[PDB]
Amino acid sequence: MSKKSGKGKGKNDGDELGAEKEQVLRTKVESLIQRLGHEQERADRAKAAENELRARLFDLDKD
Amino acid sequence: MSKKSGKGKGKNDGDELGAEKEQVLRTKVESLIQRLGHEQERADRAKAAENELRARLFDLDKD
Amino acid sequence: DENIEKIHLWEELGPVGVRSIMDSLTEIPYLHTKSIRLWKVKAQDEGTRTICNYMEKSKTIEYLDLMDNQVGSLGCEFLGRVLHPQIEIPLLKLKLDHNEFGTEGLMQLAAGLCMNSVLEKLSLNYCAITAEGSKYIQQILSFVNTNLKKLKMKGNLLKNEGVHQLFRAFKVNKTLEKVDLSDNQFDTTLGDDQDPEANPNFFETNKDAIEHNKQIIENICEVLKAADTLLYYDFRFNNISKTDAK
Amino acid sequence: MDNTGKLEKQLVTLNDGLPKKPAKEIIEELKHHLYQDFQKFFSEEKKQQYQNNFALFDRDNDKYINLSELKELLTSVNITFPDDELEELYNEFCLTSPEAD
Repeated sequence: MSKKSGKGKGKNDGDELGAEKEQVLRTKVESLIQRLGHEQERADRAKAAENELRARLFDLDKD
Repeated sequence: MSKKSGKGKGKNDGDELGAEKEQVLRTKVESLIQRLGHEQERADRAKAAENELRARLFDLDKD
Repeated sequence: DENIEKIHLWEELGPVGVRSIMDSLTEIPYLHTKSIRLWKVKAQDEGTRTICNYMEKSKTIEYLDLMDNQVGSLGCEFLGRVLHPQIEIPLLKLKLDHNEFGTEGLMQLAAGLCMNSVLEKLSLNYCAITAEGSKYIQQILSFVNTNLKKLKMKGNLLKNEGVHQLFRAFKVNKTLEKVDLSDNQFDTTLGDDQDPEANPNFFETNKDAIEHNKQIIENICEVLKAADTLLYYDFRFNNISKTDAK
Repeated sequence: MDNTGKLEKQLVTLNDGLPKKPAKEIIEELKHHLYQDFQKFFSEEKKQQYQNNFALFDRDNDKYINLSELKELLTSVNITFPDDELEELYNEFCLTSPEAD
């Protein structure tokens, strides 16, 4: 059995905290990239909708 | 002052690289957050412009 | 060793994140927080349900600002459940501007919140409050027993009849102070057919619009004159004709 | 020591947790809870009859009924009220409608 053999070797605490911080930063960067893409799509759709409502003015114009 | 007496002290190359990577990640996060703010502002402004277009117009209709 | 009295988060929490945070709040009997401001954290329906649950559990929060949290009609029904006078939570201010729960969400709220006595001020700008949303606004405003201050529906779609119903409520309202219906498409203008050569029968065709504009303006005048407490009005971004404005 | 002092009468100052909210909401739970209370008093059958009677006696159908029509509906549905109390309550709720007749 490996009950008491929980030897917590002296892993580099600085290295571990740096790795955790880098992982958190990468996760935040990817989340921000996804949010920026979502907001860019929303802005593109909103700009298209504004233009196409100016065109709906122009739509009645065409009618 | 002018000479090149820059003796190459053996500093912690790994720590320097880690600090550089962390600074780059922070700068990229700041840029991504600023771009996300710009995109959200653009989406909200386009939404408001679309609302005003659907709201007021009616001059073309009456004409 | 300090207590988080105003949990103000402006990052994307999503429905799952909002539910997780709010349910951790529920599981920890933490009654010190007095505000929760989720600015586009995407509380959504599940997050709103969890928030209602923990608000019912705790009854200490007082300043809720769920802006751009994607609160819908089911979230509004849960809010009505939680804020029912049977719950009596102390939430002073409620903000949901740009939260497109709609007037259907307004009904879901009023299901139990029709005659509640909590909010400091209700903001629903760009919430898609329609004319029947103005009907709910009338339900709220026509009440005399009153301890709120500001109800804002700016950027909504109240329009002529929306303002008509809101002023019908104002006629009885005696304590409300501030109201912002700007950007609500309040169009008192009759159009652009005022050139005598342009339209021989313009008046014949638009007498109905003229009468409706006159009625709305008369109601506005009456409410302004008799509003001892109602002393703050925002009719900006509206197509109010020059004669009506004068 | 020596058991000196002291008894002070506790005059409760009116500065403890008043409703933080001014002029549209916090007085409304009284009537909302009254609404929830009558729900046990009344069966749904008579509500429609009383709504019909209100419509009958509200000639202009504007949700507002004058004192005369109010007393007419009172007599119709057996609302035995003194003139004083009837007019008192009618004006009490009319003051809530200063711009409504």
